Amino acid sequence: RDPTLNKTVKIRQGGYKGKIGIVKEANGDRFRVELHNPNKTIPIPCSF
Amino acid sequence: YVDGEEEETIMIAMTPEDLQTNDTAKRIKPEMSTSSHHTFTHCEIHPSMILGVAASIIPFPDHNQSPRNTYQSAMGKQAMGVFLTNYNVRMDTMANILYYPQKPLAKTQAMEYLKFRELPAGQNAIVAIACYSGYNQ
Amino acid sequence: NTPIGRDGKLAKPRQLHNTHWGLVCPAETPEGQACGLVKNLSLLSGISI
Amino acid sequence: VVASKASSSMLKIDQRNKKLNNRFIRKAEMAAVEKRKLR
Amino acid sequence: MNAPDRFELFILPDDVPKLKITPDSRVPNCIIIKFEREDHTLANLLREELALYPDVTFVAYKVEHPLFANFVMRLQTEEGTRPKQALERACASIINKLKTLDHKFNEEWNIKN
Amino acid sequence: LAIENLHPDDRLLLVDPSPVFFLRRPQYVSDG
Amino acid sequence: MIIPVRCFSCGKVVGDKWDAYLRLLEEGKQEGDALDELKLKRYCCRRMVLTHVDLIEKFLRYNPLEK
Amino acid sequence: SALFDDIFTVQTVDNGRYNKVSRIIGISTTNSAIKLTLDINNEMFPVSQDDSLTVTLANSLSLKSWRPPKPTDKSLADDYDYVMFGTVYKFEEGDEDKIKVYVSFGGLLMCLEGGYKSLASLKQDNLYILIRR
Amino acid sequence: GNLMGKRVDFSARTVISGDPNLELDQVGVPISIAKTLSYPETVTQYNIHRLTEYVR
Amino acid sequence: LHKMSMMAHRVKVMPYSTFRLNLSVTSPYNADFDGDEMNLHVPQSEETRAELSQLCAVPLQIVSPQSNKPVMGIVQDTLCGVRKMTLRDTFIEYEQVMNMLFWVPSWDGVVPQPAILKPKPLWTGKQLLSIAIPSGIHLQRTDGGNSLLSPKDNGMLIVDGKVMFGVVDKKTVGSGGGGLIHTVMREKGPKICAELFGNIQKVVNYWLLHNGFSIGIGDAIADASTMKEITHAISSAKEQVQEIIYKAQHNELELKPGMTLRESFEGEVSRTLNDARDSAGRSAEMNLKDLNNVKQMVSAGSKGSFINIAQMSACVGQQMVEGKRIAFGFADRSLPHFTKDDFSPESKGFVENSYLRGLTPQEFFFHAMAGREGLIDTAVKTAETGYIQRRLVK
Amino acid sequence: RHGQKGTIGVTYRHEDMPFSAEGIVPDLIINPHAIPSRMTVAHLIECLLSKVGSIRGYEGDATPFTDLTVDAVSNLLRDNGYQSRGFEVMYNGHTGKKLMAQVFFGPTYYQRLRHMVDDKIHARARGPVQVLTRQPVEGRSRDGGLR
Amino acid sequence: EPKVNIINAQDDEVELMLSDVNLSLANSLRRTMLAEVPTLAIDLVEIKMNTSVLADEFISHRLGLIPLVSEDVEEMKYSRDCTCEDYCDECSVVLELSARHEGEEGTTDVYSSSLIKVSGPGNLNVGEPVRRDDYDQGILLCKLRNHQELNIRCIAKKGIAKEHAKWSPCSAIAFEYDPHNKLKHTDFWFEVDAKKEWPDSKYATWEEPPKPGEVFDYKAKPNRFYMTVETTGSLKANQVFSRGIKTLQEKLANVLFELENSR
RNA sequence: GCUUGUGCUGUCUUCGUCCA
Ligand SMILES: [Mg+2]
Ligand SMILES: [Zn+2]
Ligand SMILES: [Zn+2]
Repeated sequence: RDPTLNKTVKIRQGGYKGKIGIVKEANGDRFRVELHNPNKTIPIPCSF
Repeated sequence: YVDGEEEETIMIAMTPEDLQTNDTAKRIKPEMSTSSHHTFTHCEIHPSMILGVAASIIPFPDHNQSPRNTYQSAMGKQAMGVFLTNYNVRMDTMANILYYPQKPLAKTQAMEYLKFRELPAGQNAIVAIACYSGYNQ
Repeated sequence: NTPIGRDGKLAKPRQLHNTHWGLVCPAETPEGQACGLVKNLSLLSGISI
Repeated sequence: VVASKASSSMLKIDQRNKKLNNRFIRKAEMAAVEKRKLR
Repeated sequence: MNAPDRFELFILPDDVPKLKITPDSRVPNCIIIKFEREDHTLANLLREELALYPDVTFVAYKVEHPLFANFVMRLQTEEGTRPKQALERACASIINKLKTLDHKFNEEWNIKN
Repeated sequence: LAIENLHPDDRLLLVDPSPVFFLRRPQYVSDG
Repeated sequence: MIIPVRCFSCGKVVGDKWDAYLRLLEEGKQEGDALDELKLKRYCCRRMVLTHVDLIEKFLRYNPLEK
Repeated sequence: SALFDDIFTVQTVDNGRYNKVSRIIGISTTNSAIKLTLDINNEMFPVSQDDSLTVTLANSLSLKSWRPPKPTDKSLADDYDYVMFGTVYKFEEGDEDKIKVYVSFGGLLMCLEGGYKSLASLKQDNLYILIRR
Repeated sequence: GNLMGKRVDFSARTVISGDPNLELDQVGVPISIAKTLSYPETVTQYNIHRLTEYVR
Repeated sequence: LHKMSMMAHRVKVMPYSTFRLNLSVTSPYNADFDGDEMNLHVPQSEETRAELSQLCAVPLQIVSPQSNKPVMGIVQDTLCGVRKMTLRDTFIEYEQVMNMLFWVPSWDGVVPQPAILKPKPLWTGKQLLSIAIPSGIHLQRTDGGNSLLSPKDNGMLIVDGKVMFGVVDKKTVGSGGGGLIHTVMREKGPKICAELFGNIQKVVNYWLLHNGFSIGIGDAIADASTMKEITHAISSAKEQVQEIIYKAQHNELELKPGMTLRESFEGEVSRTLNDARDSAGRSAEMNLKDLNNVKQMVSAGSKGSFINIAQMSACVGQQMVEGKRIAFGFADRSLPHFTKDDFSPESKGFVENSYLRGLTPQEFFFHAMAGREGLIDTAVKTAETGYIQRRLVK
Repeated sequence: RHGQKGTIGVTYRHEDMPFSAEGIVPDLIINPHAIPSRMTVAHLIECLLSKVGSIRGYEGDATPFTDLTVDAVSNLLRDNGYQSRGFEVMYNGHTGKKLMAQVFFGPTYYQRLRHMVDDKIHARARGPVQVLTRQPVEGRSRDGGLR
Repeated sequence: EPKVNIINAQDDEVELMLSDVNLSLANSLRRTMLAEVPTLAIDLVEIKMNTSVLADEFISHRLGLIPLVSEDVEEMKYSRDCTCEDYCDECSVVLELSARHEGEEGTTDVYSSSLIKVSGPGNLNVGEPVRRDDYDQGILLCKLRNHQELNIRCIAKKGIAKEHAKWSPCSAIAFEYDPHNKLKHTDFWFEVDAKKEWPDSKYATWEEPPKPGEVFDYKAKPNRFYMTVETTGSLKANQVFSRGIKTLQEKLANVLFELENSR
């Protein structure tokens, strides 16, 4: 259990900068965040 | 009005031009020379009215092979357009709406009464016929 | 719709007849089992009351 | 109803186009049938 | 669902080099260059510039698949010259041509305005 | 006045440097 | 539904010429002449304005759902 | 160096279906009964009826990968207007003095009919045809 | 219905398209289908590094 | 339906949601890309993978035991392009030659000498196709009793994998027996044969991409002289049918043995009308130029035939329902627009217009009747054929 | 509208498509091999008439059994400054060189059908089984297997 | 050696002639101007209220296609190359639209002139939506009746047409060479006579027609290329041409740098 | 001191898709 599951998040670095998302899966640093407009889920490190 | 049983006893002209007695692009009409004279009793209002709703959408159906007309009559009911103008207040199981419907550039006169110009179900695309890269075979 | 069914199917009820002129569409018909049994009214057709 | 300006303009355009079509198409058809008759 | 990101056509990954050169040992003095995140725009320009050089005996390119943004070039030169030097000369020559073309266009635009 | 009211000889002077039955003018409300 | 911003084939901005087109048709110009006046030369752009159906006018006749 | 030389007069030019390829028939001025049928490229070497051509056949151009010729080097081809390279796919040892040689220049076909004396040396795998006008 | 023919696991279905740049014995497979389907590979000393990379 | 409907392929992971096939395997699968779907099965064991890769693989299935001939060939625009590129008057410059040579995976890095060396180096399309053919292949075919100089560029001769003459088309790279594919399969094995498919497809696809090929409305339009000839043929046939009608109505008709007077009359009228359509179509097909696109497709053998040209340009012909002319569904007539007891060709289902010219409403209805017959026949015979196949298999 | 159905094989960007001398690129490229066997001459006639109508600002009348002929449409198209049979000179997008063949080019009315690849794609490794037979269930929605 | 001659010049279109250049160079210039010249376009849309009859993604797509002024977009940075947190003034421009219908009758049109620039780079001429005149209303975005309001906040970013066609500065580039077909690069389809069945090119009077007795010249190459560049208003035509040349030069210099660094 | 939960109906009917 991480305190960041099912919470609104924003991406600050990389090719998806400034996109609003929701954290769905968080095992080891590679948070899985669904994107509000593109109907897809992408992996991303917690640093971003 | 005449039904199928009364049609067996009448003589119908196809067009009003048929009531009065060498181009390589114009279609050729029957001579009907077996009889010396003809006494028509009725005349068709327009020959294109023998088609239904789905076949009235086809442009130039008399230049097509008939199975392709049947295939288009089947497929035209699966095209995506605007089924009703109140789709926002309706709650249907499924519904598809096209962003930018366009009316066709080639239309038939029967499309006037089918409201196809007001609720069209397609778009005019610029089409080339070419073997470009082998990805359209 | 013509209720003849699937059993004992024959070409003759499914055929486009001469008397169909001006009353049912010669083109619109479903593909497959209901070919020729399901018909569609022509544009100027009517049904007696 | 309080119709919009664009809709009223389109209605006027439709009436004008219907009248123009009813004149021109009928005249062209008459010219074509008389030419086909005189041949 | 399976559509790749559109920025992958031109953004170079960190672990993917822009340019990979391997020799073609079948014939003497030939190399195979693999260009990443490029297409016909650079390939055709380089090919038809190189094809006019007297010391270049073979030059060609192919885009293997349109769904992947890369092309591969084959270049063969004379004994005296090395193919990489010919490629550098071609790049410099096209840059000079574009420079004088831009100068003349600016001159003519200023004249006509 | 219009092109019809023009004299036929002056109409002959209007030379491009006839309508056809199959080119309709577009509509928006149709009929039925 | 509403006039597209760009031509599908080439991308010329045609979304600023709908009201002028309706005005020109009101004045009595033919559709081809009206399209010529709006400087739409390629038939790809002429198709966009000539075949557009304005469905938003029908959608706006329903009462708003929020006030 | 060269294997055969002669001078021919064109009896017929048959264009046929093609726009760029013509079939010419010729007979040697010096030695009759030596016929020549040949397909040529019209655009780069047009020929008319009753023209005189100098046809030469050689197995080499000297005096494996092809390359554009440097201006400095020189070859037999510099003296002629039209040069082709083909393969011999049939050497017919027919009658007492009737020999037919069939060559194919990438699909452009040639048949040289003649006597054994002249065409004895044409039993090669590849041949160049050099034409001057 | 259940002995001479049955429904099976490890199978996929989708629309087919043409590809001029594929070999005769090749088939193009979508990435989602490749992620869904699997093959059980036995861990040996010839492939342990590649398999643990896959597991990571 | 047969064992070539299940073949083992090699996986290539690609974007987008479709399965992708080489176009030469669409014939054994009987598949096209207008909405078809196909299934995929993954083996789960080493033994099962070996069975798939050594027994069911696509190269091993090129030649079928049913007719001892290949089931896979060059098709569609590759066939059209290989016909267009191997014509006698096709020449290629050095730069395009270098590109096409680099496109060949099996090319050995040695550029062949050009067919013409002076004044300008030009290669032919036969050389570029011969690059894709493996060495050691010999093939020889004779068409119409042609000689070894091949004036019409027909026949075929390949020596050591090099084309000497002959336009490469359906008779050489199709699926028929004795062609190039069968020879390469027998001589070099399945792997080289599959590489031959890939090489030919890549070279021809590049050349066709940079050459182009289209079709338009003008390709179905015959000149005025041919249209006059076709009209004269159809009118003469109709006069002949009128004479036959008069003879049958005055008891002056010869009776075919084993058949009644009505049956003989119907057969003779049908034979006359069929000959009329064939003559008009032959005139139309002889009129066409070499640059005609429909003619190019028909001559390549990739799509279309003589009847398609005949119906598009000259005459659709006689419409048959159940092997006979249009019956009298009304009281002694076919439609209420004719009079009673009318045996003229137009009254009983002869379409004298072409598709380009346009059908009249009577012809339209008769043609629709014939098409409905076709659809019913297919959708009815399918179940009987399936049952027969199941009983044979069991 | 003539029974010519198909699926997208690939998509190309603006600069990769072939173009005409005035810069027009197609929205759609279809194969020539679809035409001769199916004999859909009405497709080509519709394309020609739609080209004329879009150039002149009219709607073409495509009612069956009329007096319209291909030659009248061709004369109208020729008077507008185009080739009378609908052909155009086109250029290769990759190289900028002219194509040796001319391309039939014009507007055609297409429609999008309800069958999309993302509503049909389906794979199963393992999953739910039937209670009675313990075999995979049927249907893509239920995560079923193939038969 | 290369020469440029300008035939017609305007803010939104230039018609020029290129001579003494290769065909590949002209085609690469055309492709670069079509797909690789960077502009500014709306990329992120935050919707605070939308009670119109149009879907949210419909309006977002329409907003993406609005051409914005991109004159100084060369000094801006790419969003993925900016080290800033979220969006800053050096990699984005913020626009805001707020529309509403007042009254219980009639309809209100929402135009692109209603977009107001709120923030962006300091003293750079980027961000404002393009307008033909001072009295022009712009592109029609939506229509509103009573009690319907639209309130959005848009973010404009820098990009190229390879990622999405909304970033393309050009609409259509006419391109043509050899009007009299002296190089025989095309083979003309005909019924009776090819000469009188094909319309003449618009540049046919710029070149001397071939003499009847002339023979085919196999040594000739395409030399003169005619092209017209039409822009959407986001950039001027000369700006598009110069930036296309600069983009091609930068790509070539990057190739040269990779080559030299390879050692 | 606080810890993340572990699955699915049946039977008919109709309308469709790709072959045939
Ligand atoms: Mg299919
Ligand atoms: Zn446009
Ligand atoms: Zn920033």
